[PDB]
Amino acid sequence: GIVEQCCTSICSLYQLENYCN
Amino acid sequence: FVNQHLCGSDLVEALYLVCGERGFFYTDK
Repeated sequence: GIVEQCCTSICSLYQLENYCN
Repeated sequence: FVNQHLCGSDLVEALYLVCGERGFFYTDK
């Protein structure tokens, strides 16, 4: 999921940027 | 945004540099 890949570790930058809205 | 665990803060932090603002967001979904 989100935190699962962003908090527990590091997610993809472009994917982390898609977090916008 | 280096690779060393991010979580909310880092997100909103990176998100603050990857998007700047424009009302960005980041949830568990």
